[PDB]
Amino acid sequence: SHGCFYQQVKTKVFQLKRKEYEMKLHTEAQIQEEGTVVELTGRQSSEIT
Amino acid sequence: SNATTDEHGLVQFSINTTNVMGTSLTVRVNYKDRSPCYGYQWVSEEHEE
Amino acid sequence: VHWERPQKPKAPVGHFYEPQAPSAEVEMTSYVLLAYLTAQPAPTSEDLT
Amino acid sequence: NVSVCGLYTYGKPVPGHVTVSICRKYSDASDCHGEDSQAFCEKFSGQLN
Amino acid sequence: LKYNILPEKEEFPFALG
Amino acid sequence: AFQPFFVELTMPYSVIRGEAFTLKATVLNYLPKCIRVSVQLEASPAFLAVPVEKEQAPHCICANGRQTVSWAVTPKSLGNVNFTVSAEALESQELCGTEVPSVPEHGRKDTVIKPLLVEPEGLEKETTFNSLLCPSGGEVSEELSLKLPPNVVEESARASVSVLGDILGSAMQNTQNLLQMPYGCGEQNMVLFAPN
Ligand SMILES: *[C@@H]1O[C@H](CO)[C@@H](O[C@@H]2O[C@H](CO)[C@@H](O)[C@H](O)[C@H]2NC(C)=O)[C@H](O)[C@H]1NC(C)=O
Ligand SMILES: *[C@@H]1O[C@H](CO)[C@@H](O)[C@H](O)[C@H]1NC(C)=O
Ligand SMILES: *[C@@H]1O[C@H](CO)[C@@H](O)[C@H](O)[C@H]1NC(C)=O
Ligand SMILES: *[C@@H]1O[C@H](CO)[C@@H](O)[C@H](O)[C@H]1NC(C)=O
Repeated sequence: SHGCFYQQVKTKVFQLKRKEYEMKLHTEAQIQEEGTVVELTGRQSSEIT
Repeated sequence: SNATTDEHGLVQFSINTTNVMGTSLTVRVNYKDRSPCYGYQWVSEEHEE
Repeated sequence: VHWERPQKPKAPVGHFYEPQAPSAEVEMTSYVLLAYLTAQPAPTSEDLT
Repeated sequence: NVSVCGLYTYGKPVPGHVTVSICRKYSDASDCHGEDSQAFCEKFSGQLN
Repeated sequence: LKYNILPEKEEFPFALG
Repeated sequence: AFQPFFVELTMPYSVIRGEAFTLKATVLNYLPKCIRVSVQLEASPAFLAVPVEKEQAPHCICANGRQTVSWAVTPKSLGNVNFTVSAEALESQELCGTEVPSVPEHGRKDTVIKPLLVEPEGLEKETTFNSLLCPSGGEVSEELSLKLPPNVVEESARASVSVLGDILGSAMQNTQNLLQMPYGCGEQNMVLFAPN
């Protein structure tokens, strides 16, 4: 209700290595009292150089 | 020559210049190669030079 | 027993493929195997041991 | 499709616990000196009746 | 040859308890 | 062969004279009768056995039923040392199952004499020597005396000599293998010339 969501994830599943590719990050809010959501398209170019 | 990082990584080298024409420069913190297992054809890591 | 070269080259070296450094580890002993060996009259115990 | 029937003295069925590691191999890691070649190995367990 | 050793080296210094 | 009811052990090929170890004696049943056992083993001077689950006597094991116990054991002698473990069925103690007739052969009890290895206690370690004495027309002699009894235990001191000429262990392969055509540049040419 006050503040916002938190989640400090683990990243082993990705295998941030040669041939698995750039990280796209799309978040979806099942808000209350509407059934409405939208999503924000952010941080998609996180080059693990 | 050798130097280190300050609080901001900032370094200020300087050079005595009584030399021949076409100079060409570089510095590194690692040696001139992708030190851990660079020859495999499947190596995914580096350091900028 | 044997000898090496000095067990590592002190400078940054190696990485793979013995580049400009074929490790030259035996011929050093081969000539030693001459060294203890060859003389004018004939050899002894210690040399041959 | 999997199973196990681990024989015993006289080929009897013998009780206990069991686990098994199906193992695909040689995945995207460089496999060399910091990288395990072991690819997706599902480990599946049984109780040996 | 072979043989067995280390029956010793259990001493009592202070060692801060 | 078979046995519908016996006892099996579980213990390594070898142990060390120093540290202690459990010996686990497992007892198995397959014939339909379900009977308690008095499984045990005589304690003999070449070791020290101590069980953990004696006072609680076994209950029973039925067809395709098996039990197991332990002996926190440690050896005393050195070498192969028999482990004679004895077990037998029982009668008129019908507390676990329905009945306990328990009338097997004269060999109703599986008493199993089994010799397992031990090494002497502690971190072992080696010691080495050598020689050469090649009189090509005369004589030579020599001596080698050998003592390290500081802070050891007895007679693990042991050794073994060698007598030979050592020249042929690699003679075959490298020789016959290594004859090749000349090709290549002057460098390669010498490289393949000179070995010959
Ligand atoms: C302890 O184990 C040894 C074997 O390590 C037994 O020695 C055998 O004895 C039988 C007769 O009792 C001989 O037929 C065998 O030849 C012996 N061993 C071998 C392989 O030759 C010994 O009997 C066991 N018990 C005692 C008390 O020593
Ligand atoms: C670089 O030079 C300094 C002295 O100017 C020396 O103390 C230091 O050891 C050198 N760096 C390295 C990597 O040794
Ligand atoms: C840098 O070194 C050169 C070496 O000849 C010297 O001539 C020059 O004076 C130096 N730079 C200075 C201290 O201004
Ligand atoms: C595999 O096992 C299933 C039972 O889980 C069986 O129905 C089938 O016939 C077996 N063979 C297959 C599916 O290849």
